[PDB]
Parts: sequence; structure tokens; C-alpha cells
Amino acid sequence: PNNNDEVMLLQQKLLYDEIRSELKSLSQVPEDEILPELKKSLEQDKLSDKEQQLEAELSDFFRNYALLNKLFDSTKPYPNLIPSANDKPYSSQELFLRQLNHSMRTAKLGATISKVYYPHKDIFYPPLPENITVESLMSAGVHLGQSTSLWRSSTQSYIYGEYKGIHIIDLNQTLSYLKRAAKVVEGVSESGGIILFLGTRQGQKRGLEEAAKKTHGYYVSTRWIPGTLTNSTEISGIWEKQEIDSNDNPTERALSPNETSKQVKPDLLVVLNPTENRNALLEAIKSRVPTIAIIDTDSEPSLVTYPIPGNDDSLRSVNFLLGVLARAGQRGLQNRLARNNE
Amino acid sequence: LPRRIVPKLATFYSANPNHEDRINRLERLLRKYIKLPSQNNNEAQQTKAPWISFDEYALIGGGTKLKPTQYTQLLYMLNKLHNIDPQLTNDEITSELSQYYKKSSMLSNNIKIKTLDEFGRSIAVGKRKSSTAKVFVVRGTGEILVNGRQLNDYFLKMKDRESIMYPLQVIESVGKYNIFATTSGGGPTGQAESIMHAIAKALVVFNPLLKSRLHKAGVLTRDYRHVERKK
Amino acid sequence: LKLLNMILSMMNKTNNNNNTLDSLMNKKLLLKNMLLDMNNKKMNNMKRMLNNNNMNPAGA
Amino acid sequence: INNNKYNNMINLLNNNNNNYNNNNNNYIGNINNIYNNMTIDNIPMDILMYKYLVGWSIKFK
Amino acid sequence: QHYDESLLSRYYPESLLKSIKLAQQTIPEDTKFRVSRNVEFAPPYLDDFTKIHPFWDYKPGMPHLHAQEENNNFSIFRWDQVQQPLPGEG
Amino acid sequence: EKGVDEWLEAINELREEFSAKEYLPETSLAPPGQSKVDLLGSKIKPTAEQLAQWE
Ligand SMILES: [Mg+2]
Repeated sequence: PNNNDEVMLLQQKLLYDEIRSELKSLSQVPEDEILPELKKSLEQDKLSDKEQQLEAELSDFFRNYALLNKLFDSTKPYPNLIPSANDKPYSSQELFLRQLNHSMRTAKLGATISKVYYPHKDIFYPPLPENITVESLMSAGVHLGQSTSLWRSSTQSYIYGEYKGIHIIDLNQTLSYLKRAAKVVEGVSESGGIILFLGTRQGQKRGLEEAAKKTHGYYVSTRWIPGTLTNSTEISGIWEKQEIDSNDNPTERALSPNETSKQVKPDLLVVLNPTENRNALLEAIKSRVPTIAIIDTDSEPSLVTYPIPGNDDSLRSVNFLLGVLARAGQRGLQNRLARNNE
Repeated sequence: LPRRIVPKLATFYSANPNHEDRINRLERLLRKYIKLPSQNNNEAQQTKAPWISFDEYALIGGGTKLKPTQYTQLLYMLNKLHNIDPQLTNDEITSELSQYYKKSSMLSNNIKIKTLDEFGRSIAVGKRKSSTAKVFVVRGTGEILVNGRQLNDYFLKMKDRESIMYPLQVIESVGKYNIFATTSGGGPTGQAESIMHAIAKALVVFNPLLKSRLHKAGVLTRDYRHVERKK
Repeated sequence: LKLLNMILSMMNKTNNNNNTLDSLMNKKLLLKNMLLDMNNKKMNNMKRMLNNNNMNPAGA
Repeated sequence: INNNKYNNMINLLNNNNNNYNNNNNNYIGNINNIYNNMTIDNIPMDILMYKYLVGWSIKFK
Repeated sequence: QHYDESLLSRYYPESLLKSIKLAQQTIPEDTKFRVSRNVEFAPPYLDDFTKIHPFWDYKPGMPHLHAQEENNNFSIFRWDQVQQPLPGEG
Repeated sequence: EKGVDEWLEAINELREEFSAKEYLPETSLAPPGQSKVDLLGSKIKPTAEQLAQWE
């Protein structure tokens, strides 16, 4: 119906390529071949009233947009695609875009998929704490504790039993502890506190980064520097701070050097692997920072304010519990930004 | 309305908050455009990779905290985004990568294409030990003059004559050029090899496609060895 | 009138391959191409002028 | 200071301050514009070297 | 650029106008000044050189290599203070 | 003189198009259907005899 519109452009585009190709052909020809013959023609020609019109219209048109102009100043998708000729076969890039078109429309015809676990959805579509069931926790593997040989008997009250040489964590208690921990994250988020998510086991970064992003919090996936909280001026003083309003938007006010050296202590610390982060837990205790952590059967519950009994070795179990806490924080943040609007 | 002071970066409590934030920004781009195919000219080894130096990245990537492996990780992601097919790239990727290109735009190059002179002669200079040689190469039939004298007169050693001929022997053009060589300083060996070096540099103008063969033969490399005062 | 004859000649060379969009469409497409070739020349001259002054007054 | 002079010239060139002569001469324009905001009150004292004692060793024998 | 005496006489002192007139009669208006990249004669900043700075210039009356006064016409008779205090804030 | 007529019609249409917006070389003078080309070759093409010797 409107294809001709695009055809009109392509016509010019083809013509432009022709003009450019033969501009380069004349750039090779020696001047001795063209110049003297060209000048001789003018020596044998007489300008007419019309010819003179362009003698000065082009002089100004070239003395306005080529010489007396500002060289600088003080199709949206894939705009650099070089389409192939209508007779030539598709280019590699065009085949990729032709396949992308198929992927959006046709590639998903025939059936829909239900009741299938997709790992990424644990991070991007975590459930709300009130909708979590024992089945959901069990599906994520949260009940699978450590070997009975590695039992830290201080966890006895969290254990449901032993099965296949491991201790089974009581998910009924996990759910109650998880709900309590989730409410704490929501409260701190709704109050404007700094929430730090600490996890240093391989693969946890993706979950940790999204959790911080949706709660406007912070995360550490690589290494907890011993002294980050107790020796904060020697480790974190150099890094930049900022002032923000009740909507979490940067105020842009420059900060006095006094305000930029003061310790910035987290209001809440979430630890995915506490057995490998004793340093962080002890600093949190020394600094009076409440902490949440996943407590496996070989982990010490009393080292944290709000333990969550659960498997800490599986990325699915960790990302499931982290996702729930992250969404709880998000709801607190959304309730704080809503009360500011109204 | 109430205002509070918070860490600027989500990675504030990490070892290097500045490097981790920059890596996260690049990782987001590599995730958003995971599908985009990569250059097939990478097999052709395109000669474009002007990334900032480790020291320059330390200004923006944590300074002393910056570790070499962290810089290596930045380059692996900058190159991967850079190697996306040019036709299928977008502005977002290029905008992010612009900040990491070594700044060399305000300045220009100092090399002008060499060309034959008004008489069809290629002029090059060569140096060996204390000797210097200025040769004039033109298309001819294999006539050579050294300081106005016959080659056998000026150079008595056949090995010195063979050195002068070697660059022409590499391009199999011994009978295709006339050489007018002028040399001064040092002795016979320094002058003969200085002429050899100068002929090789003068032959590249006649056919720049043979430079790689001349470099491989070793005639375009200036010999650095000179008499060293004992220390 | 090389100002005009050179541009007429350019279209004559393209007319060889041509062997009336060329009345207004090609004519415009040529003037614009020339302006982009005359603007790159002016950009190159600026770089030469900037590289021949002391862009770095205090240290470099 | 180096970026203040480059900006001054870039602006003085983009504003055009004989096309044939526009390929030989390098005169950018009025001295005032090239050195705008570069005076004796802010350039000299900031570039002076060896201005701060940062170390000292006194030996006796 | 060459300026008429009227304009130049409203900004520069009378003592310096004769030098400006002679320079505008010896340097042609079409002079294409070149920049030296070997020797830096001028300072890194703009200065008309019409005023003597109390710190960045030699002190009037003080002896030094380029003092133009005769040896019996110096005007520094007290030596208990630093002759040239630091410029600006001090 | 149709030649001078169509050339003078092409020069004034261009004037209006450039007048519509601030004239910047990269943007105003872009190829048809192109956002902008940057104002940024001397890669001489080997002659048939030069290429034959290399082969
Ligand atoms: Mg475990």
C-alpha cells in the first residue's frame, strides 16, 4: 500500500552510489587529460543570461554551505544494515534479521509450555512471601542439608530428619523464618536503609546484582575485605558518596569533605554463604548491624540476627530465597515512593 | 523531601567499586545483545583495537586498587562488544565503547605517501655502523654506479657486491633498475650494507606489495650494532 | 564556467553508464556529494592549523 | 589549561574567526581569542614547580 | 590587525603609542605570523606588557643582571624584609 | 536552457532543505536514508603490473 514510499528512497540511494562511483573514476584521471580540454571549451563558449544565473547561484551555494558554515556544533533499529540488491541473495546480516522476524512470530507456534521450571525466572519473577508454600521451597531444594557427618548439633531444632545420609531441614520452620526475614527487609527498605547483599560463591553474582537493583541496595560478589565495617575509613573513605531525596533521586548537591569521609554503615546485611563469611558476620556484630543469612545444617545459627534454615550450596535454593527477600524489599521501596507521591 | 547520604555505586562495598561498576555496565550490554552475530572479518584479523592503557584506565578504574587481571577482564568485554558486526551494531554499544578508545583524534599522522620524483627516481638513505648511503633507484637495465665509479672498482670484495645485489635478488628485479649509489663514512662493509639497506627502502615505492617480502628477508631492518666503548 | 561545466561533465560521465530523474534528482544528489567533499577538505585544514599551533601551552 | 586553549582555537576556527590561502597559512586569529581566560592572575602561580617542601634529611658525622 | 591611533590611545599609555605606530608601519597588515615550536619567547598566557607586576617582574630599583639603572642609582636601602612578597592572596 | 533551469531548480530546493534545520555537514549532508556520515582514502589500488609481480 505504501511500499512505493520506500521504493522512492531506494531509487535515490542507488543513484547516489552511481554518482559516487564515477566521482572516484575521475579522481584517477590525470588533470592533463580533462583540465586543458575543459578550459578550452569555455574559451570557445560564451555565457548566456541563464548560464550566469548558476555562475553566481552556485558560487553562493558553495560559499554558504561549504566555506562559511560550521563544520561542527558546540530505520531506528539496525540503522547500519547495508541492504543487498533485489536480485542478489540475502546477506549474512539480512539472514540474521530474517531469522529474528521468524523467531518473534512463527517460532512459537503449535503449543504453549506449562508447569516447566525456567532457572532465570527465579531471579526476575520471584514470588511474594505470602504465596510461598512448602512445595515451592521443596521444589527449589531448600530442604537438602549437609551430610550427617558434618552436623553442627547447634542446628538440631531446625532438622526434620535424616535421609540418604543427609539431614533434611524442616521447611515448615524455613517458611516461618523466611517470612520473618522478608518482613525485616521490607521494613528496612521502606524506611530508607542501606541493604547490602553479600554472597561469594561462584554463580551468585547475577542474583545478587538484581536483588540490589530492585531494592536500590548494594551487593558484594567477589570478596569481603576484612575490615570493611570496622576499618571503613582505610578501605571505603576514598569511594564517592551522594545525597538523595525521598524519591531516591540524586539531589546533585556537592558534599563537603567532612561528609565524604564519614563511615557509611549498612542498615541490614544479607549473607548467602555465612560459613565462608565469618569475617563479615563478626564485623556486623561489632558494628551493631542486623544480619540475615541462610543457615545450613553445618552453620552456626546464633551468629546472625535472623537465620533462614535452608540449603546454601545450590544456586537454585539460594536464588529462590534471595529472590523472595529481594521482592520483599522492592515492595517496601514501592510503598515508600508511593507515600511520597500522595 | 528528607535527604540522606548514600554510597554512589551499587558496588561500593566491593574491593574496587569503580571497576566493578564499569564491568557491570558492559555486562548488561553483552546480555541485552547476546544474539547479535560477531564479525566474520575477525578471521581476517582487522587491525583496529585502540583501547586505553592500563595506567589510563586506573584513573577511572580505582587507581591503586586496579589489578592487572581486572584490566584484562575489561579488554575481553570491550573487544567482544567491539567485534559485533558493524552493520548490526547500535548506538548504545558505541556510546559505551567511546569512553575507552585511546584519544588520538586531535592529532594527526606524520607519514606522507612516498612517490617517485620528477625523473622517475626513488631516493632512500641507509646507515650501517658509521657509514651512510644515499641511493637513486630508477627503472633501467641493471647499471650501477657507486660514487661515480664502477662497482668492481669501488668494492673489491665480492661479498660486499653480493650484499648490494641481495634486495634486488629478493624481488627478482636485478636487471630492471639502474642504481646511482653515493656513500660516505666507515669502511667498505659499512658502506656496502648501508647501500643494501637504502636500496631495499627505495624499492618499496615501485611496488608497495613487496614490502612484506623485503621485511622477511631482513633488508629493511636497520642494523643497530656499532662500536661500543668498553664499560 | 568550470563551476558549471565540471558538474555538467560529471553527469556526462554518469551518462556513459546511463547509455527525467537526472534533471532534478541526480542534479541534487551531486551538489550534496560535492558539499560533503568540500567540508571534509575544510575539516582537514583545521587539523593542520591546530597541529601547527601550541595546543599545549603549559605542559604536554 | 591545555584544554582551555584547544577549546579556544576550535571555537575560533569553527566560527571562521582565499581558499588557496586556506591551505598554507596557520594563523588562527586574534591573539585575545586564542588566549581567552589565560592571564597572569591564574596561569603563572599554578604551573610553578618546586613550590612545596615534601622531604628533608639532615645527617651528622 | 592594524588599529587607528584613536582606538589604541584609549587603552595603551601615551608613552607606548609611538612604539605601536612604528610597528604598524614596519609590519605589513598581510603578515602571516608563524608559531615557533623550538623556542618559546612569549609567556604561556596573554599579556600586553604595559604594567609592571610587583612579583612576576623585576622590582624597580633592585640590582640584577638586567637592571637598567646605573650602579649609583639603585633605590633599595633597606634589607630587613623580603623585597617581593608572594602575589595574590600572599 | 533546461540545463540551467533544472540546475537552478535543484539548487534552490537544496537551499530550502538545508534552511529547514541548522546546517551541519554530518547531518544535513547525509546519504539518502542515512542519519549522518562523519567528516572523517589514500589506499592506492595496485596496478595490474604491480599485482602480477606480487602474484
Ligand atoms: Mg551448605
